[PDB]
Amino acid sequence: PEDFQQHEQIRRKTLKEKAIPKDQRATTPYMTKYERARILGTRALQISMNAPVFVDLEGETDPLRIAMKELAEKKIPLVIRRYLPDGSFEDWSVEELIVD
Amino acid sequence: ISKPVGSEITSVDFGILTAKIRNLSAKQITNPTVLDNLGHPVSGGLYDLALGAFLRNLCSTCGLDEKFCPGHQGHIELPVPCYNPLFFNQLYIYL
Amino acid sequence: ILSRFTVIKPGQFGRSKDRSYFIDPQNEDKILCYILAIIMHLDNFIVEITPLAHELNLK
Amino acid sequence: MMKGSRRTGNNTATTLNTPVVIHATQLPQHVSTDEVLQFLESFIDEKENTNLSSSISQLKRIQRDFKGLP
Amino acid sequence: SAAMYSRFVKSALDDLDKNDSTQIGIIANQVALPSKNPERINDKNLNILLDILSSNINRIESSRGTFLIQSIINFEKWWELPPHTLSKYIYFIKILCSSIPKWWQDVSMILVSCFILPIKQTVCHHDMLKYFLRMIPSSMGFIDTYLAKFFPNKNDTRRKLVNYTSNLLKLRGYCSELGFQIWSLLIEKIISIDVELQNELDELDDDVDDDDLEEVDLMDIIEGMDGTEEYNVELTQGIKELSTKLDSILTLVSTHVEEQVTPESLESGEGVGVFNTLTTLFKTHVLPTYYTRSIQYIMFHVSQQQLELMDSFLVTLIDISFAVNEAAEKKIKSLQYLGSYIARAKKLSRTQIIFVASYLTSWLNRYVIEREEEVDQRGGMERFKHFYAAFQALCYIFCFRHNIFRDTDGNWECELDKFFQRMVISKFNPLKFCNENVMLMFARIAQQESVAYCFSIIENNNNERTRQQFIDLQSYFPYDPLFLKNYKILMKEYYIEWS
Amino acid sequence: DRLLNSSDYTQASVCRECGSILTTQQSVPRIGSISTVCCRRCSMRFEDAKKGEKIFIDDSQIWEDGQGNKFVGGNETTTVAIPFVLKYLDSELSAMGIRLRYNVEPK
Amino acid sequence: TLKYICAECSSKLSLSRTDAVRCKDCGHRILLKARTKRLVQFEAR
Amino acid sequence: MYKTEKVDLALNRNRGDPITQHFGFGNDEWPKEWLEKLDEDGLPYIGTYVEEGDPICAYFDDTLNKTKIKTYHSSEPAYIEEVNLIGDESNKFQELQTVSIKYRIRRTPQIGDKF
Amino acid sequence: TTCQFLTKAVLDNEREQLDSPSARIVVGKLNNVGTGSFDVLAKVPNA
Amino acid sequence: TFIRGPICGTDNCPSRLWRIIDGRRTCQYGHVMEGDVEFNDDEDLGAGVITRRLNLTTNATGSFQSSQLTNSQLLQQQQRQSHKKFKKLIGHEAKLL
Amino acid sequence: NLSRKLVKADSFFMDVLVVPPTRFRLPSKLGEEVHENSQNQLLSKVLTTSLLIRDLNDDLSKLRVIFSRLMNAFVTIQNDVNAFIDSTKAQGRTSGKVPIPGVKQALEKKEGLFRKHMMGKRVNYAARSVISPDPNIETNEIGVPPVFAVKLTYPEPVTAYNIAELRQAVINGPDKWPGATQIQNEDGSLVSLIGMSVEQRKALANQLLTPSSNVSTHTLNKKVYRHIKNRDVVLMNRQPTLHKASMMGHKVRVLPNEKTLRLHYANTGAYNADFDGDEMNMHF
Amino acid sequence: NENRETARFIKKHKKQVTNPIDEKNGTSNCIVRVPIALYVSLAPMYLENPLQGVMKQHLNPLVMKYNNKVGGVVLGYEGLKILDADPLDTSEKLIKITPDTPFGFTWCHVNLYVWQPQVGDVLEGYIFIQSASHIGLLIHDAFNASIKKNNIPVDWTFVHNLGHWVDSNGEPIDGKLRFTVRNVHTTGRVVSVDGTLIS
Ligand SMILES: [Zn+2]
Ligand SMILES: [Zn+2]
Ligand SMILES: [Zn+2]
Ligand SMILES: [Zn+2]
Repeated sequence: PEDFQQHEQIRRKTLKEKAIPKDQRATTPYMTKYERARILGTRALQISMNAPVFVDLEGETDPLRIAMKELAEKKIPLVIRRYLPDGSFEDWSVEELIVD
Repeated sequence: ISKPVGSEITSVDFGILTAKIRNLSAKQITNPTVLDNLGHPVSGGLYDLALGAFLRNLCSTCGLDEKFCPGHQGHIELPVPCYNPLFFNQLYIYL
Repeated sequence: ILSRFTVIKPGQFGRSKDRSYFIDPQNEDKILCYILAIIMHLDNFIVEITPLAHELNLK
Repeated sequence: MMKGSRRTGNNTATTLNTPVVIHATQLPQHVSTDEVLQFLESFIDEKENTNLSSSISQLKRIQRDFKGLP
Repeated sequence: SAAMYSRFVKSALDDLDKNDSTQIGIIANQVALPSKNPERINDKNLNILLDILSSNINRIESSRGTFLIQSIINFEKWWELPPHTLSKYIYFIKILCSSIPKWWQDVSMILVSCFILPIKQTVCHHDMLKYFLRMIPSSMGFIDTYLAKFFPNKNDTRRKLVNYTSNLLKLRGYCSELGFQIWSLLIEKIISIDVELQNELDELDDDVDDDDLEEVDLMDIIEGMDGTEEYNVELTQGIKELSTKLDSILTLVSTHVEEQVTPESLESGEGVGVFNTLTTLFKTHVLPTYYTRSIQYIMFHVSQQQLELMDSFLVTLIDISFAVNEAAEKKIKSLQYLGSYIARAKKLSRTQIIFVASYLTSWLNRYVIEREEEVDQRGGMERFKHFYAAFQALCYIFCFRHNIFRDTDGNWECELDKFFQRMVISKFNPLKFCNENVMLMFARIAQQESVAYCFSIIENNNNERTRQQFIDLQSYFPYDPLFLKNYKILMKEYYIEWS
Repeated sequence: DRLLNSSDYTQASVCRECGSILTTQQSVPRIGSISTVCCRRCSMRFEDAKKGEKIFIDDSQIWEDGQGNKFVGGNETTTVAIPFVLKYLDSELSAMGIRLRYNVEPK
Repeated sequence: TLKYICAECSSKLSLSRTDAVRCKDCGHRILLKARTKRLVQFEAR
Repeated sequence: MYKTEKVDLALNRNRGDPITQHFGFGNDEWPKEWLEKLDEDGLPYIGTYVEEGDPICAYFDDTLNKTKIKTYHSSEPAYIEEVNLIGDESNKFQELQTVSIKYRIRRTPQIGDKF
Repeated sequence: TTCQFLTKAVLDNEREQLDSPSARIVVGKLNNVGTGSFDVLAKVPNA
Repeated sequence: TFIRGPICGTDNCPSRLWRIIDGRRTCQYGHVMEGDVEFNDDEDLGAGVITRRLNLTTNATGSFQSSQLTNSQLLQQQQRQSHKKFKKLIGHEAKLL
Repeated sequence: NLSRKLVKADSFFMDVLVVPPTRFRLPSKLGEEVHENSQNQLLSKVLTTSLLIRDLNDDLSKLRVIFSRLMNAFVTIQNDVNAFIDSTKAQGRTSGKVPIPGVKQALEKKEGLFRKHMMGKRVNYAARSVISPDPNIETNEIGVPPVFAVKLTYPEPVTAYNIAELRQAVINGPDKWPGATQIQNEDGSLVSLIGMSVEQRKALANQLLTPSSNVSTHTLNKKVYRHIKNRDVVLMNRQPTLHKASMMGHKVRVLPNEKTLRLHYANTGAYNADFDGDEMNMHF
Repeated sequence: NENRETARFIKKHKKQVTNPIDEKNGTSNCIVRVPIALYVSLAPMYLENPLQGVMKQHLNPLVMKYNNKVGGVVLGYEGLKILDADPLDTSEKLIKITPDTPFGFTWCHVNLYVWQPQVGDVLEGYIFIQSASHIGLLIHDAFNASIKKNNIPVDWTFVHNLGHWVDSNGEPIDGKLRFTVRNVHTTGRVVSVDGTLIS
């Protein structure tokens, strides 16, 4: 009980030291063609499990063509966590990235 | 995709099993012949039914059939401690 | 007699409630091994074969 | 056999039904009858604004227990 | 003998002092015989056995003394004992499962599995089982899982299905805390039998002069069966093999729900709770099915018993088919459901038929404000599916209810001779897009009431004219003439016919 | 997809304490219980109950096998997603005397 | 009347059970099965 | 494309092992509709169209008292061309246990054939 | 020379960090090159 | 087409099963048996050495079901001496004959 | 070393062996003859020589020449456990055509384990056939034959937008091409549609959105394994895969009247393929 | 050697907080509040309402059932709080979606009120039956208990009529009975408290 409380406290401190804040982040402001191919993959994989959809789907039965419609309207509620190779990371919402 | 996994493996440690593999397996194997007449697996043999279900018989360890038993490990008691041939060059240096 | 000379079928069913055996041909000598052992002893090791073979109704 | 499939349904503990790990984060600190009765008055009221009805029916006996009398 | 074995089973009970467990399995193997062998324990030797096990319980709770406790619970046909033993065997289970609240894991597995037996056989099963749902309170949970684990198949015999649901409805009336998980288990496992009958439906069944078969008429020998039983498939599922199942199961539900609704329970009792656990079960289970006759008759029967219920069902049904929060195509089947409930339910007053026709015109009176000016914009003729299914839901009323709206003064109710004139001649032509036979019959009966002057506009369709799933929701009427002849007898007082 | 999900995707049982796949076992239950998942080399046999007044067992740590024994402990197992050949690799490495300790993150 | 054909002397041969598979004019062991009047259908394509 | 198959039964005995499984059908049991593909001796009518799963011979064994068949264990539809009854040379009194059966898989020039 | 390197790793008591793509296909972990070089996190609205 | 097997789950019926996708033995009514396999083993006499030849039939993919005695061998050892007729055992009925 | 263990010399020797589970030591079979496994012949011979040294362990309890067979037993109790793990680390008897492989020979080759069944697995949902040309399909397309189009399936979870198309797939069933082969219930139980008739499919397509009674699986929804369609995609593969453009991703375009995979000429320089009888692998 | 060997085994089995006898009533207090942490799986249908999803999937099937980790019967929960994966409180938290599946796993804190009976404690409950072998009871109208014969005092006799009871003074005992707790049994899906009457 004390050995877990002093263990969660380490873990939330380690992950606090690795979070780069939003003003210090210095990676590319574009969506890097793998982020695009996984956002559309993960969003289409959530839509097919009856997640709430934020677009007027006009009879589209492919889940992947629905998620390509939400990426065009910046309605996807996902966050890219870009890892730097020490383990530290930067959070980028899909709304603020730039689509090629 | 409707059966998610929670816990996940992130690092693998190599080691050496000690003398107390005997603790994880009280199903020693003595009889070298694997079957007898009437097609049955003989007890204390290499196809013993405490190593996993076999020949339409339930497992003596899991209590489960052939489709759902993971299978289990037994051990052969060496009477004299032979050396492991992987680590033989790395004891002949220390010798 | 049937426990020493013959064969009861394996498992746990046909041995305690209701017995089930089969007269195998490999124990048709062994039953007659001790039938003829008593008759030999009744005449003090002088066996009269042909009147016994009409009595035992065999060849 | 069939019972090897019934115990897959008798267990029925997936990672959707059950949490992966549970850890107590502090020590269990005891409460008073004035705090149990204050909680059960609020826990039953929250769920009654499915499942859980077979459970709440066992809590109302305990709510009847700490103050009332059969 | 009977005084001699009393010192035998006490001597077998003495396996705790020196811990040998000698005569445990010998007694336990004689009590584990079937009813087809007269060599089992009899009514005299069992009371020798049972009363020693009821006078002490400490000298049985061993891991080796556990074995005979199985065969006393697995003592089959125990509901057929004489009352010197039956009223004493029940007393043993009531002390085993209360001294040790661990065998109700395994005793309630038996009592629920023995719900194949009828009501006249399970009078003593439930009266034990009602006792432990109050004495063992933490058994509301895992007995719910037993009632789904032991419900029979879709295609077992009828004796297992009609008498499980008969014993299951018995368990509802004495355990209202379960309640919802009773009806969810029924209605979902009636759809399995139900939906396999409309696609089969071609010809009327033979009305055989024998309606019921027979009255009450009353070893393992296992081999190594692993080979073939090939080319003996007989996979030819019958007509009456599922029509008579849907008769006897679903008549029995309507019988049990008619008993449990009454105006004296709708005032301060639990008869409201029977209704709401079917209404939420209606809008979640049956309403998203496709092509389902013969299960919306359950809500049809129940929402016809009292007038307050139809004041809490029709207002529920309008809130489905007109809310924006609902789905794109749940707002058409429910309009298709609304038109066929008003036009076939008998026990309603005028003030409820009017208030449907009040809103079903007032929604169409609001329709002139916005959704009639989008005809000129470039789009398909099927953006307004919500409109055509609403107009079908009102023209199917007049084809059946055309004499309720006749008043004594000689008018109509909010211009019934005038409002349909404007809606038909308008800029949508609903004489074409809706189902034909529901619309061909509206004009003919309005021709006999001198309202429709639009029989060339019907002929102006051969040159005036996602379409298949718009036909298919309109050729579906939830309250068609039923095919089940045993269950129609219940509904003949409740169901308006064609005429 | 190609080298895991469409070839040999199996969900195995891994003890979080010793980190092993092969030495887990679904327990033969006592008749009034449910067959749970238990590890074998973390498990101590129930006769080892050697002796704050006493150190008695919480009655849900004890499980049995089909031979008939009893074992205290051996819980704290979880389910991970491995290829099945990893389960066969670990049996080929035990036969050389080599164990693979898996470190599984939710602890 | 079911028949076979000897592979050597081409003599038609009904072969009952509990008979050795031999010709009965010569003694030839290999013995080939004839075809009888039986319907099979084809498309002429 | 002609293609043969050796339906043998004597592969699973010893020198003194008696004849376990015969040819032809049995009695006191009736798996029907094998008589469309097969003749009274448990061998196919030659000239018969077959597909996968179709019976190719019927052998009645005596350690089951059951008329078992074995199926056409290939997925292209053939025609039975020849059925040869192989006799026995080691003695003069055993029943038939080897049948070599020849198929005729017709092969028109489909798309994808090298010329 | 699989068991030659295995000898050098077992004597080392070497923790494999499971980061190379030849070690992630063995344990069945997602590869860290390309679309496995980041994480997708979903943003839930309610507290 | 089917083969005899155990009873299917889901409270199906006493059923007999049938492999359909070569590894999923369904029941008669189409319920795939959960956790079924149909194993095999690969060969591309010769091509290696022969340990022994223990004779099993192995139609249950691993486990074997046939090739055992004292089940129908019970009625096989006592039938052959009573199957053939004309035994020349005929002691007094032959005078009648 | 955070666990502060001890390096002990017993770790170099072998006190016990461990027997692998029976599933990993099943008997072999070829044709109609079952044989004993490789891992029992090397592993019984340790256990007979363990027995034979206990047979001779009684020959000092009642008590030269017997120590010339005792010391002979220690060399061959070593040479059997040596031949259990390796097989090149033994001596053997004769030319036994490269004798019985140990547990190192199962790992170290091109074949074996670590390169044949970890880097090189065989896959489900894959088809190969001879390729044929087509200039009428697109450049980013493949022509799937109708033979492959009624076999390869995709698990499509049924939701409120694909219910109109997945009902039509179950009605067509696993023979007519825009169809489906089996459905998956919310408890994971599969229901195969192959033996069923046109009535057991229509009366099971109508139950794709019916919620189950169970509350543990109230999240999930059914999965209809529809056939491959023109909106599906496919990895295609020419077999010597010397660079990453030899394994590209095509869009399916299902054709009638064929048995050959069918390709466009823009792709045939990428895969280094020509239409002389080459086969390509189609992964789905 | 063994002084710091079994300490990692004995302290695995010693329960943490002992139940006190309180308010000069003699009865112990077994309802306790423990804060815990979970690792649960939010599903995509509850991706808009995350707190309803963690309650309905993982917390509601946990009430009135014995949990091994808290060591008791979980009554209810209070103060569910999802830990954000963004160490920036706020409404727009975010969880981490697994790569293979569309689900998300996350940490949560919650306070569980559990019922914690232990040995040597005092529990008073109604007697619901009593027979010629035991005294059967409830506890708090929900929890089954029993007192068997070998822990019934010798000065108490079972008068027979079902049957009433005779104490050491010739009195029928009522439903409400005070007794001292023996081994609490767990292994079923029913929590059983075996008890004693002797001191
Ligand atoms: Zn097992
Ligand atoms: Zn472990
Ligand atoms: Zn001839
Ligand atoms: Zn089934």
